[PDB]
Amino acid sequence: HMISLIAALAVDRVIGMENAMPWNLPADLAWFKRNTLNKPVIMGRHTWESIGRPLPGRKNIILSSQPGTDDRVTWVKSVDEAIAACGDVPEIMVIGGGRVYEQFLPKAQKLYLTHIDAEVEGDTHFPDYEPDDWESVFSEFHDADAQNSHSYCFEILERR
Ligand SMILES: NC(=O)c1ccc[n+]([C@@H]2O[C@H](COP(=O)([O-])OP(=O)(O)OC[C@H]3O[C@@H](n4cnc5c(N)ncnc54)[C@H](OP(=O)(O)O)[C@@H]3O)[C@@H](O)[C@H]2O)c1
Ligand SMILES: Nc1nc(=O)c2nc(CNc3ccc(C(=O)N[C@@H](CCC(=O)O)C(=O)O)cc3)cnc2[nH]1
Repeated sequence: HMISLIAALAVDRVIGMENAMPWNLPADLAWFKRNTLNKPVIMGRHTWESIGRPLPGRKNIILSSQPGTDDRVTWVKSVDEAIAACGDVPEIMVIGGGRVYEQFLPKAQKLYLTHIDAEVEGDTHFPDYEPDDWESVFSEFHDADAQNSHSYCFEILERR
């Protein structure tokens, strides 16, 4: 049907550090929940470990080459099996991390991207996507506030 990627990117497309999120942005985690609730979410094993528990109200599908270690989620061994395990849904949400985003970007018709105005040390990056292939269909900028220590911009891109 449709595969979408959702991610939050700091400067230089940094998305992770030492298997952790290198910022605290509750408005963006709220945006993540709004856009993934009641959809299947595909993630790599490292990201499963960084989240630390099943995302409620979502079918959690974990890519790993090795046997599953938690029966509260669905474990799959390949990209194609991950997609199949989602069932017939209107939209599959791929939620990272870097290695999984790389594999699903060529398959994706939509990107939900938060651009965070934060300079951050990172060992993991969102894939380097060709801008000519993508049209911005939504953009919403927000200044920092008492709850969110960085300004940030919500964007949705659709593949041209
Ligand atoms: N800010 C964001 O938007 C965002 C989103 C997600 C994660 N992150 C950050 O990203 C970092 C983790 O990303 P990552 O790139 O290190 O790891 P990852 O992509 O989350 O997971 C990588 C692992 O998933 C499994 N995997 C991936 N593709 C597979 C395939 N085709 N077949 C079988 N197994 C497959 C392997 O597990 P085995 O080694 O078990 O085979 C691989 O080691 C963390 O720092 C996390 O905080 C940030
Ligand atoms: N836009 C975006 N921001 C992120 O922080 C993000 N993070 C991941 C991977 N990491 C995480 C880490 C924590 C939670 C999490 O705890 N979310 C809960 C709480 C929502 C909230 O705090 O508002 C959830 O129910 O979704 C989700 C993904 C994947 N895509 C993303 N996409």
